[PDB]
Amino acid sequence: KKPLPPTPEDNRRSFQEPEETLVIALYDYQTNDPQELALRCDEEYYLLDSSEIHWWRVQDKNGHEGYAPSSYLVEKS
Repeated sequence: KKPLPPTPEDNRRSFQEPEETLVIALYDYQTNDPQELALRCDEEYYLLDSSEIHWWRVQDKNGHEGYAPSSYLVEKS
């Protein structure tokens, strides 16, 4: 139905992470589905359910309800 697409190779270190539920996930994920707002690479993640080892869920603060995946995401702390 919908596997995981290819991703960029820029992962290196972390950044901050003192926030509460919000984090970062600096990754340029490509996505147009209005259910999962794509991802740029800035502090725009909130929940991020790790339940899925590839398709998480998140609710940014500006209703940017994206669903950051695991491959296009891996930059926090």
